[PDB]
Amino acid sequence: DEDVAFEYEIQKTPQNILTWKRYIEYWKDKQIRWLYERFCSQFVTDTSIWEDYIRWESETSRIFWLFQRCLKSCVRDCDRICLSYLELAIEMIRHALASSLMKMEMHRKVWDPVIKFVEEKVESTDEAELINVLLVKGFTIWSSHILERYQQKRNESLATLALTRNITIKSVYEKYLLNFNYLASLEKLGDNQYEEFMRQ
Amino acid sequence: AELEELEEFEFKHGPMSLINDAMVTRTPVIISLRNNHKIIARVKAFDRHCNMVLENVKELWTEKKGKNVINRERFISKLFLRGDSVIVVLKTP
Amino acid sequence: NTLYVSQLNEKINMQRLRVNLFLLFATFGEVLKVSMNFKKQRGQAFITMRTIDQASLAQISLNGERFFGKPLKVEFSKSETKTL
Amino acid sequence: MKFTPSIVIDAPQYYVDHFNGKYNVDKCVILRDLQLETDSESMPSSLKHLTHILDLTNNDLIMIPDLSRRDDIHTLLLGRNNIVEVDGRLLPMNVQNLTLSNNSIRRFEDLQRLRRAPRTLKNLTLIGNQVCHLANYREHVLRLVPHLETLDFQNVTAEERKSA
Amino acid sequence: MKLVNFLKKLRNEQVTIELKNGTTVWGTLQSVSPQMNAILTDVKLTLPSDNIASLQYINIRGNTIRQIILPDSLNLDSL
Amino acid sequence: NGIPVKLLNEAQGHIVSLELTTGATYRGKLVESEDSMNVQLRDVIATEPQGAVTHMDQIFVRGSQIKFIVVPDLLKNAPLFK
Amino acid sequence: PVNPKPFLKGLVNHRVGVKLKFNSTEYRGTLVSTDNYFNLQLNEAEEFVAGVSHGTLGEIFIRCNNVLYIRE
Amino acid sequence: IQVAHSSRLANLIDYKLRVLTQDGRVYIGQLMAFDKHMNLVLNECIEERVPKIKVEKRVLGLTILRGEQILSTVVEDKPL
Amino acid sequence: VSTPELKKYMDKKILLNINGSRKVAGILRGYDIFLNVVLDDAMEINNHQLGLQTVIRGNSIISLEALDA
RNA sequence: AUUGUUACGGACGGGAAGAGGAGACGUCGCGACCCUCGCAGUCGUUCUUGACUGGUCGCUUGAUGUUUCUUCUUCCCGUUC
Repeated sequence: DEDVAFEYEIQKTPQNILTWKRYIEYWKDKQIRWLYERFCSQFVTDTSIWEDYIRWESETSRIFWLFQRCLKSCVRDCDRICLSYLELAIEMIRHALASSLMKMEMHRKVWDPVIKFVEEKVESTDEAELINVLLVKGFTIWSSHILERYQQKRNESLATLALTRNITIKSVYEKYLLNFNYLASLEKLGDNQYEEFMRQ
Repeated sequence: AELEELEEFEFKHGPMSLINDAMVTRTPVIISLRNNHKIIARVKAFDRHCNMVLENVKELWTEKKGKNVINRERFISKLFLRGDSVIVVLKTP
Repeated sequence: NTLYVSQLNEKINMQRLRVNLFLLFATFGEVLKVSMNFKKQRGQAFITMRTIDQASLAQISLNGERFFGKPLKVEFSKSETKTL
Repeated sequence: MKFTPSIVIDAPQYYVDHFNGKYNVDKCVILRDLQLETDSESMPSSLKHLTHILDLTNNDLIMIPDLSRRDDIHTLLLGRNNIVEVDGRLLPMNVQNLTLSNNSIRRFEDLQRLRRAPRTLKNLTLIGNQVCHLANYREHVLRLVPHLETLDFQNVTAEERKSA
Repeated sequence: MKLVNFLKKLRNEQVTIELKNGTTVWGTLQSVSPQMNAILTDVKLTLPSDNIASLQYINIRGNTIRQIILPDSLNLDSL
Repeated sequence: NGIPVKLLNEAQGHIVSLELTTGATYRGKLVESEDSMNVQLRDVIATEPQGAVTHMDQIFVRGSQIKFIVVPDLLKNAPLFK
Repeated sequence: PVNPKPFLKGLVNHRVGVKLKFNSTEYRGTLVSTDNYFNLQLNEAEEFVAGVSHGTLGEIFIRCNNVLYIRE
Repeated sequence: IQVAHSSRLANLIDYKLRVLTQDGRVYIGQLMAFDKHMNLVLNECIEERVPKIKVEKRVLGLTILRGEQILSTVVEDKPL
Repeated sequence: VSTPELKKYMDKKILLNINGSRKVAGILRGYDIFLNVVLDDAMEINNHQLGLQTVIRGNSIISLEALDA
């Protein structure tokens, strides 16, 4: 067969991702998948390679697996990856975001975007988002964390909103802070006690 | 704008009017060509220079050497026939 | 780099001769010169090579080699070529 | 090393041989001193890119291997090789200008693949081997390979043909 | 206004075209121009029934292409 | 503007061969060049595909029906490109 | 005095005769309308292939580039 | 035959291209220049005839090709 | 737009060779940008005369040898 | 300290022989009794610069595009069933 030859080529000497290309790009499909993945496992732990693998894989489960693989060994293009994770989450959103963060902790815009999903939440896509939120909550919750990580005032507000969907926001405000503390107290209360807290 | 815009209604008044009508209300038409050809199809789109798009394209031509007539046929659909080759088109009842 | 040939068969045609030369000189190294510049024939041909070593080798080996009846007199060029 | 696809890919196909055609390929890092001990395998990697002038000289090629269409390797240079026998049905019409100098063609019967040349090989030269030293070798060549115009730089004349 | 516009919008799709010589040649459209200067990536040829004598790449001029086929079965032009 | 046209203009006073739709291959001097590819020649030979070759004093050729126009090897890189 | 386009205009809603170079066939029908590029549209069209008719077509359209002439 | 995924006429300048004409005579040559009508200046023209079986050869021109009668150019092999 | 240089060929007899194997001949009187050559003679090919002056269309004038250099 | 896109046994082929494909026009090749004599050709004019560029004869059955007219038998060599 033609596979044996390919294998031999791969073995004899490394040609700077040439053998891999020969294996995968000529076939691609199953065979190609088998090849490229194997190659990845063997030697190269590059970002581009990972991306390629992911593309090849591209169902939801498969995508997730690909993402996981990418996450395993990825130093240079971490921020970029994080975006991908976030996207995946949106389509396990909160979870995805968390994963992205873990991969590459620069990332203010991304954080803001993530928050805005929370705001929106407060059809399939929507469902996915909801699921992600739920996951985050379970983990905790996630949105709040993201906000904290992340303009600051805006983030705080977002967190508060998420909590309401408010208490969390109040807490954050208090932490930041006397007025803030009072606000937090009020949120917590949310009658006389609440009023008192607000006053404080 | 107006120099090109006034040319839009020039199809429906002049010799393209019939073809426009055909396009509007899809009906079969007999299309001839240069090197011994007869095509039959129904109209769908239209432009300035007779570059038409059709449906249910039945082709009838000859590839017979030595003066023997052979009518070969094959179904084509959703073409893009350029205006330089189109000679005669006509709306049949 | 260049090697000035001499004492060869003038009766053979130009293009053909050039081709023959190319065929001959491919064993030593990469022949840079595609066609002859003089256009006089009768031995006078400058075989331009990429490497000097290759040229040297050619000079060594093909000195008085049978090419179209007569023995070719190999020798190093006086001036450097326009391409080199 | 062995003639693989990767090697072929690597090869410098930039500087075209300006005598005829285009793309004078030199397989591996350099076909001149590549040291291809086995037969020319993985010929499909080139895929009939380009006279072509696939200069595979200064190698250790045991047998001449081809795999392409009628216009793919006219000016093939296999100089200073160990060519024992070069029988094949792939390169029928293409290979006219065959530079097979300093080969290991021993017997006249070894050239029987090239012989019966009316259909077997449309053109072929061959020279500078052990078979050239044999008695009545040129004549034999003339008899068998009529398509051989230039026999070791000197042409196959009418008189010669008559003699053979 | 024009139906070259339609052609322009199509990208990465196989289409047969019968030339003045008379060959059915399926290929990808690539960067289509306002002058109909097509470019095909993979193609099947018949040099003067269709005999197989195919080459890979080719650059087409717009004056030759009289008919085009199989972009995709859908009609949309105005935007 | 057209680079080929420019090239043609540059090559004024050079031996330029020609070929038409019918295939009549000429070879002589170039007199003048324009935006439309209108060529005029001097001391122009004529070797047609039919057989009856001739030697003509002058000729003018219409641009639309020319198949190709020959140029020598001198004006290749300089001084037209950059 | 009498120019071409005005003549053409005049000849509307009247019999017209037209011929082609490639596949010489005389088309006979009554003219409908024309444009700046001299394309044609006929009614009651009879496709006379060198005298003998192929079939009565009816309402037809003709491109300019092929047309040889316009007659009665 | 090796040729990379080129986009437009500008990216494929200075390459050995085949060219086909209306009558059916095959050409070869390196593409030097560009124009509105694709009047592609060939570096060296080896024209080929096929009678109305087998292809012939010529070697007269190093031509400026005109764009009226060209059918479709084809890439042969890259230089250098 | 650009005028063809036919002022050189004024008042000189020209042996034309138009499309479709027809050798017409006549002296040049007037010219233009479209190449509609207004010439004042017409003798067809052996030889016989058919009308004096003849204005010709630009598309159907391929080759034109000047008799007087 | 610019680039891109959009809008305005039977068959087939080749070679040879016998019996009832040929002539023109050019365009590139195998031989040479010829020419010509060398490392990057000829001449005008002035102490260094401007112009112009493999030829001829056989083929003793070399290749090839227009353009007019009108196959059978035998042997040898390859492919296929």
